Amino acid sequence: SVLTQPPSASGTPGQRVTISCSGSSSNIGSNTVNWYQQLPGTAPKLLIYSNNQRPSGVPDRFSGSKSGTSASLAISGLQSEDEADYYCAAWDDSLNAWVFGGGTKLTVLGQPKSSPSVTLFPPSSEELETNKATLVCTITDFYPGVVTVDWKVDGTPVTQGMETTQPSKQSNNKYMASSYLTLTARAWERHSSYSCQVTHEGHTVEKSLSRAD
Amino acid sequence: QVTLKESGGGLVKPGGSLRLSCAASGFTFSSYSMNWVRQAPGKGLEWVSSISSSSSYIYYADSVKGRFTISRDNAKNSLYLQMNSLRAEDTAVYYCARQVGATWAFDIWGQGTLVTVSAAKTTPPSVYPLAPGMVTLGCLVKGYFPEPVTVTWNSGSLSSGVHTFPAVLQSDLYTLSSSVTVPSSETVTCNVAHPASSTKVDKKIVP
Amino acid sequence: DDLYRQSLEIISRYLREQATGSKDSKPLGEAGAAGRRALETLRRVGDGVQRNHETAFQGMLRKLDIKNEDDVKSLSRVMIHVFSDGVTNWGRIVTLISFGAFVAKHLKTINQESCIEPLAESITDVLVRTKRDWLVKQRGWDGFVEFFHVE
Ligand SMILES: CN1CCCN[C@@H](Cc2ccc(S(C)(=O)=O)cc2)CC(=O)N[C@H]2CCc3ccccc3N(CC(=O)N[C@H](Cc3ccc(Cl)c(Cl)c3)CC1=O)C2=O
Repeated sequence: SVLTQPPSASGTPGQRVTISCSGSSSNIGSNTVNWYQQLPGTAPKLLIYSNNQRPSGVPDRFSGSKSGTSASLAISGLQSEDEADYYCAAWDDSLNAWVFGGGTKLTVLGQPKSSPSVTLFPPSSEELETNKATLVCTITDFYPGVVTVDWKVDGTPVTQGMETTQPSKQSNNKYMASSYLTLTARAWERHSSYSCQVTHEGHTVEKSLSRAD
Repeated sequence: QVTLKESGGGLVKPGGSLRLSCAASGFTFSSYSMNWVRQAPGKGLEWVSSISSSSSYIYYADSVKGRFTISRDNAKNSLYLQMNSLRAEDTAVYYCARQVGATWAFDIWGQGTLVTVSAAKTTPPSVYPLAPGMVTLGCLVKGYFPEPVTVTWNSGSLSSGVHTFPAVLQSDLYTLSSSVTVPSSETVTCNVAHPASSTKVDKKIVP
Repeated sequence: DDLYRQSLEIISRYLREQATGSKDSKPLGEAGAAGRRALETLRRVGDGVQRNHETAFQGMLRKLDIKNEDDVKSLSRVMIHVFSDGVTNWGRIVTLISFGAFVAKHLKTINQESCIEPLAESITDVLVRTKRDWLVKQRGWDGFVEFFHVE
């Protein structure tokens, strides 16, 4: 990236937050720096323009700064719904082209922790008809946004076929995730007990199923 | 109401061509510079091309430079981008963005259109149920390509407490799961749709 | 000169419709579509500037006593002072074009509609030759239209 941003900045709630955007004479040195917010799912939406001018609907707690050939964004008054990638952009007179920064994934890490709501799902009869089987583990409402997901079968741990999605933030601010243990129909029939462990900030939640429902 | 709506993106082979198509609404499209911004899933935004109000000033990013052509039709309120000889590395969500003439700020954006450059064929999803063995039901959308799919519970009516998870890529096939936590003891149907296969499945979950 | 051709034709039309008080309906050849929206955004902005700075323009007019074509061509000496200071912006530009338009009106009252041609040529020279890389950077007349567009 030509404009250079930190990959990940953070702060606890209430604090000042600063995301810098290191420019160049021909980009930030000549033209303005424009900031865009990208929440979890959304498209970017203009956050700050002409260095420090906020549009309609961007609060007084977002400030902008241009310091020669660099640019701070200040999120003065942190909130758990500023989990977003912040992108600066400047027109570059040398390139005759727009250039965005790498992106800075802001995060808040002072909220009260919540343990994961784990939920294990036995394979679909319809999928068993296709000689395949997937145990699904929905992992919802954890914070902070990190979980390791393990799988046992009959006491013996899994190494093959298991997958886990990356954590996605919820409307609640707490994140969610999903693990998928994939077995054959032969495998599903030849093993009885299937555990599924989610370890979250030192504390393992676990829900199993025995095929005999 | 001021909206940008991108169409055209989908599955193209490495080498193929694709025309992304943006529609501008509720403003005077004939008086703004337009912009294509692309974003590789997971990675940061990259600017790709700009075009002034009456197509006289055209600008491209180095990567797309040569292979992509930007154009607009101020009669049809439409911006275009002819993506030619696409390589795997062009798999991105291509947003469209309006430009404030007074600040060059990209103020209005669009929702974005996923482009997926691959050899893999368009496999439709296989919607299976996720019921237990106060009750979190769900559905497992298995073995589709490309992204995206949409899942809505009870035809869009049930939307609170629907956790629709990020998809995983086992082999060259996507797998997504959604799930809703519903009161126990009336039906609960899940409405998957894969517009790359013209697929539309409703599927009833019964414990 | 691609920009001078685009500019001169967009400037001339605005000058000549101000001196007329009636718009020219024939199509633009050189500036194409980019001139149509420019003159429709020159008519709007330059009428605002001409009312804001009637006093100023009238004052510069009575000082710079204009009678003949050589008075019109020697306006180049004072007209550059809209940039002799460092600042370049579209406000300075529509003020340049709005004053030339105000002079084209004056030229009509003294029956000098011949001298609107070398006024338009005088204005485009001061503007294109001196501030080209600013103009090209700021998307030319495409930018002119975009910058002053209001909605
Ligand atoms: C020796 N200097 C001094 C040159 C260096 N300093 C200038 C810098 C400056 C230039 C233009 C603008 S503007 C209104 O275009 O944003 C702002 C600031 C100071 C200045 O001109 N202030 C103006 C303020 C009032 C005014 C308003 C409209 C028109 C003329 C005005 N007049 C009257 C005037 O006679 N302006 C001559 C220059 C000028 C101006 C504007 C035009 Cl359109 C033409 Cl043709 C000429 C003076 C001259 O030649 C002023 O005095």
